[PDB]
Amino acid sequence: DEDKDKDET
Amino acid sequence: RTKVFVWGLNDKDQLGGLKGSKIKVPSFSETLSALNVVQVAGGSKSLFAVTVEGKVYACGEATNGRLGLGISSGTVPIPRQITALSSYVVKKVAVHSGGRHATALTVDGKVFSWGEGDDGKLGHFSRMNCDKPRLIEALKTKRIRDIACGSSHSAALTSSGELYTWGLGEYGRLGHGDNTTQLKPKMVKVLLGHRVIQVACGSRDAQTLALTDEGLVFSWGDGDFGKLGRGGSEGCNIPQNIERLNGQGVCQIECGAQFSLALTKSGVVWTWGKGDYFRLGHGSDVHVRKPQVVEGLRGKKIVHVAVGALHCLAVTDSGQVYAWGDNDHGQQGNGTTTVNRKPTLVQGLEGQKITRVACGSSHSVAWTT
Repeated sequence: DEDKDKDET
Repeated sequence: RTKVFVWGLNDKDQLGGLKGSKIKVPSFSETLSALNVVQVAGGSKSLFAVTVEGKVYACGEATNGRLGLGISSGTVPIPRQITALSSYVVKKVAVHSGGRHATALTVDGKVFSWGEGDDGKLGHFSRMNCDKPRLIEALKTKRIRDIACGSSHSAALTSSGELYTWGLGEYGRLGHGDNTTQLKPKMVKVLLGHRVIQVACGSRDAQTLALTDEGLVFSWGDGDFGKLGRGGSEGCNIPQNIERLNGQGVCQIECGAQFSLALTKSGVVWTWGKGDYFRLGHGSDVHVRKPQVVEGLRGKKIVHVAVGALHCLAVTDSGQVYAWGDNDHGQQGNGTTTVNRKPTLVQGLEGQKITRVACGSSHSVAWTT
């Protein structure tokens, strides 16, 4: 999805 | 005294000072509860608070100057005051959940803008980023009553009822009868004769919604997934009336990622648009091309609503928060990362007369007053 954030932690 | 609770994604500290990156249960915010907030508002991994005193605080990812603090690269882990606005009493911050820019409205009617400058959404006749809030000169002689921002365009409406739009023109989201980008605020001439009282702005291939003081809802811009609310997928660059909602008493309108939401004075919630990941609340992930009542909230009088990218919050009149949609980062507040296919009571907020909710891209806020 283009609107699903990613967890950069 | 206003208690503020946050949950959801915290990879950039967009929740103002909690340990962890997936806060799956609403958690009391020490810093935010201290400010005495009148509004909280979420952007893309960002968080803004407007206080009774009229000051604005910001935390989260700092890229593109989206927090308006004079920087453009870090994260701001603790909510920090936007000193650039300290000579003003700010009443409202408008930012989209997928948003990298924002606007602030003062009580005397001024509009400032900051953050990512692409396509003119800051309204300053340029595509320049503003690291710090800047007065929107074009509107200095207008008494602005409300503001909104999508990911790529902005809006503001006058006390007399005229709507202004500016930013990316592609797919007709500005409403001026063409697809031209506007670097300054431009009046939506088609809506003259209607007193526009509320406007909402979408993200990416974005829609726009307006609400008049007669309860008529208009929409325009991108038509993908039926977020315009008139069926199929055709877009338009001229505002059209969403007939389904006439006579329904719509009092609030919102735009998430590729879908639309409306709340009525009688407490009913309508949603429509892209259905993936259950953002509409109807229990299946199919697209809904004309507004449909969120059945899972019949009998509950919703008094405030908020949308993020893929999730929604609704507040009942007895202070209960219901959530639905995607849960990759815990933004549902159901203690897990399991999607809420339906409106689902939010956890950990009992004994709290919650009055207001807000959402960023992947995070959630609920506060009292």
